Amino acid sequence: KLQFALPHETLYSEVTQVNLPAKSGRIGVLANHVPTVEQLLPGVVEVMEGSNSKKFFISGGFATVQPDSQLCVTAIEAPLESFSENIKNLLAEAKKNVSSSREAAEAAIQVEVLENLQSV
Amino acid sequence: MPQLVPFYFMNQLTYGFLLMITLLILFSQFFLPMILRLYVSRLFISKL
Amino acid sequence: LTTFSLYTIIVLLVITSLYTLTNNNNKIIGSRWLISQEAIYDTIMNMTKGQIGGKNWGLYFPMIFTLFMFIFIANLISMIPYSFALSAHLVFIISLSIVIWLGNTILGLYKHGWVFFSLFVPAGTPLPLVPLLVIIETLSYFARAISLGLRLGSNILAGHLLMVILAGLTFNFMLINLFTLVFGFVPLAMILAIMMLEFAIGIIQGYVWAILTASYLKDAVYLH
Amino acid sequence: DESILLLTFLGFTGLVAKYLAPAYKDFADARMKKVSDVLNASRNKHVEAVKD
Amino acid sequence: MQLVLAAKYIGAGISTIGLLGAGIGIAIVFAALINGVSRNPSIKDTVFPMAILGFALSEATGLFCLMVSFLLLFG
Amino acid sequence: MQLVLAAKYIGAGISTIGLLGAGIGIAIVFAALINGVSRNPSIKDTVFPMAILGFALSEATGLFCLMVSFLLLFG
Amino acid sequence: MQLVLAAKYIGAGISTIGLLGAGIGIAIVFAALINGVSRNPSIKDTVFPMAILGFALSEATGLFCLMVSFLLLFG
Amino acid sequence: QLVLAAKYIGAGISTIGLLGAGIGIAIVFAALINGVSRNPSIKDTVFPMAILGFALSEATGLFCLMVSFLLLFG
Amino acid sequence: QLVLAAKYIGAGISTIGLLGAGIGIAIVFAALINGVSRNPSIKDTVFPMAILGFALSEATGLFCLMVSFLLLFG
Amino acid sequence: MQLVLAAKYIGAGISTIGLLGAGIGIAIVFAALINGVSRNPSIKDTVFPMAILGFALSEATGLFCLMVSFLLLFG
Amino acid sequence: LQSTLDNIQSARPFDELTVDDLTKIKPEIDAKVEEMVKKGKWDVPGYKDRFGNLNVM
Amino acid sequence: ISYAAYLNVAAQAIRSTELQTASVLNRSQTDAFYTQYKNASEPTPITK
Amino acid sequence: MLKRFPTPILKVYWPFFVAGAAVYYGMSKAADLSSNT
Repeated sequence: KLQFALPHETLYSEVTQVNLPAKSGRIGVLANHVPTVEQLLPGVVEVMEGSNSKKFFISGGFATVQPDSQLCVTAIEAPLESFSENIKNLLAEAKKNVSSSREAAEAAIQVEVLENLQSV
Repeated sequence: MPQLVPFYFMNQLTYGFLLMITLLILFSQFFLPMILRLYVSRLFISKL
Repeated sequence: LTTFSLYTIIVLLVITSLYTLTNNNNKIIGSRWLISQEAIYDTIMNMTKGQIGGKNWGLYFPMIFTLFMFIFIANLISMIPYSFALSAHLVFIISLSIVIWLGNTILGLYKHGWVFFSLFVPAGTPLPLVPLLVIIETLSYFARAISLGLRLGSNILAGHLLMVILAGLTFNFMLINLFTLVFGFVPLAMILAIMMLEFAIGIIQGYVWAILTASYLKDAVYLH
Repeated sequence: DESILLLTFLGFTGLVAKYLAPAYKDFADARMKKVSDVLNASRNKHVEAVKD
Repeated sequence: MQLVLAAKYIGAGISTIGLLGAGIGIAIVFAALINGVSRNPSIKDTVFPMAILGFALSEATGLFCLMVSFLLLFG
Repeated sequence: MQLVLAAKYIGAGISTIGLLGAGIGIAIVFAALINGVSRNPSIKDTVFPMAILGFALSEATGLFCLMVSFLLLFG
Repeated sequence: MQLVLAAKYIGAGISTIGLLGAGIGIAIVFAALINGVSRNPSIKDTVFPMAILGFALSEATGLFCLMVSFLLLFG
Repeated sequence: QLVLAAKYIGAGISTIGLLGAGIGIAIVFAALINGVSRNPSIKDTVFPMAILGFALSEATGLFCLMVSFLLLFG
Repeated sequence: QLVLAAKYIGAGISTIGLLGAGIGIAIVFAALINGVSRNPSIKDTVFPMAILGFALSEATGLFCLMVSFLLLFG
Repeated sequence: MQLVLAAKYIGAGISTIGLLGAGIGIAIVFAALINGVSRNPSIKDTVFPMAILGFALSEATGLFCLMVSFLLLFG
Repeated sequence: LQSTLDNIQSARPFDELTVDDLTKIKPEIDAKVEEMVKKGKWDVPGYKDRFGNLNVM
Repeated sequence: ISYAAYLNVAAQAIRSTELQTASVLNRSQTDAFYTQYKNASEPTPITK
Repeated sequence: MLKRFPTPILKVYWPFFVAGAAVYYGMSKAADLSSNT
């Protein structure tokens, strides 16, 4: 089915449709989708197991449909709601940080996260 | 649909440009702000 | 009498009823027919707020709205099978395109001086092709003059003419060997598909006009 | 010739009334509902404030 | 006169050639649709109206060829 | 006249060229189907209606072409 | 005289071939649109103006071609 | 005479139509090989699809061919 | 006269060149859409470059058209 | 004389056909430029002058053809 | 305030309403409409938020 | 930068409205040092 | 609802209107030139 797993938690260890943002744009996986390995970009993820749909904000990871149709999703952390106003404030400060500064790359990643936040 | 070459171009065009100026004034001053009134009225109830 | 003049009168009376007797109750919930012209209003409001992007975005929203509605109504009325085409007088539609092109050129000259032609200087490039990139920008600037009108003219003219030639052919197809008039519904259905398509390309053109002459106004209001 | 064209227009209005007129009804209905619920909600909302 | 009437019939055939481009065009839109829908699944709600628009525009260019064909063929 | 009758037979041939475009077009839709369905075998049930639509529309451009051919041939 | 009118109508037919290019061109732009949306469904609103711009410009070359056809046909 | 000459020339023109159909058949098959290599196992669903795709691609050529025969043979 | 006929015919043949520009333009705009969908952010640099590529593609067809007007009118 | 003069003009029209390939060619270079720049975000400083060379060369084929068209047309 | 609670209950046109009555009770309406046309920015925010934006594109 | 460092930074940013439990915060905030060694000689414990 | 809200079209839409007037005159002459035949 689907393994959706975090180090200290598991979100959804027969899932029908999953919509994922990956290094391949956005990919949707529906029942049998031929087996892939794609690194998951930091993401806003929707998982539908049956018609029921769960909305996640996910810190990226790696995605792998297995040949046995075990959709191994591994990601570091997440719900959408948990990520969600103060975060918007903090990111403005972080945006300021990009002006100065690995720390340079880090602040750039923070801007990428700001884009990811903007998606919400 | 079947058409020839008019010579009545200016006759036609006179009525054509008249319709444009009429509709422009009519929309702009009357009927478009009546839509903007609907939006704004709805928003004023929404605020109040 | 002038056939063109009579159908312009019909267009005007339709439009007056469309914004008077469309929600004559003046509901804050809005009458069902007027919901259409609200959604249209918003998708062109937010489109010409994006494109024009100036303070005059909403100042040129009535003009772009009557450029939508003109083409939208005149590509419904001209589609009626016993109605006289305003569009068959191409000279009004093409004339309107040249008028707007000139009113863009004057607007551009007014807004950006005699350095309006710096719009047709696009970027630094090696020196032997700096003038070249002015020539094949200015050519496109008055290719912009005629392209906009002739697009709309070609779709509408071709649709009505196509339908009429095929209708006459299927009429005489039915007159010959009467057993083909029996089950002569399939060519009627081919004409039906074309008539559906002619409504589609007529509604597509009213919006396409209004986005393309929004792009031309984007250039005219702010240089580049 | 042109009566074939008039038959085509009749077919066009027939297709519209089956498919589009209920769909457009549903579209209109949907919007009307959404507006109405917002409207009555705001009215309710301020009644709460009076009590507060 | 035989020349002019013959010219009508020849000219019709030449005009017919223009249609080929629209024919390939329709397919290009639908091929893209099928591949794209396979990637996303559910993108289709947005994308399917775009596909119809694309078809109509490609087809329209085709219709211009057809009306010239009929102008020469029939009159 | 020999010239007019000839013109019909030449002109018919010219019309026939256009149909080639549709041939390529149909194949293009099918190519996408195979690749698409390979990428996601379960998308097929949604996609197969779309595919048949794309075939039909591409084919229609071909029909108009073939009609013009038959008009010269059997007119 | 017959030659002049024949040549006029022939010349019209020949020009009509030019239209095919724009018909394919439009389709290519829509294929790109479909791919763009599927790879990033939020790109669409920015892309929608760019797509229409490319459609118009592609179409324009065909419409110029069509003017040569109309100059001959109507004129 | 001119009518008979015209038949033979006209027929030749029609033959050009065939080229597109030929290209079409190849395109379906190219996709077949790509698809097959991609899944290893799409094959059983795809095999009737492939035959259909072949048939239609060929078919546009066949219509051209029937017109050619009509002009050539009579 | 034959010369009068010849200029009308020649004008027809020259007009076909516009075809190349119509395809060309679409390839530039397609690549623009692909680049922008790939990056979300390349567009500021790319949009000017794309307009250059467009102008040049269109120009080739316009040379064909200019030849057409020189024949047709001239 | 008349036949020769006709043949100059006709030959010129025919010559104008060759130009289309160079036009499409220029677009192919520019597509690769956009695409390349999207791959690196940063190749562009080398690649932009490289691209102007590619443009000039693809364009050049068109100019050779155009020269001949003018030699036929004016000459 | 007691009177006000009663007043919201006894005065509330919760169904359909004429925009003229709203203009009459709030000339704030007409002021804003005139100012929006005068500004030439006909954007209404909150009509895209707490009402649908009714866009097609 | 390394892929897992990239994801790490993203995860840390992602634990920001804040609502988060201490354990989340701990997986995204730890203090430590890395004392490199040599083939012997140790580049000093520098905060990781 | 139906109320006049002034728009200063003589400085908003002035270049459009100038182009319209010029073309109005020009189409009179074009019509006159075409009415010879």
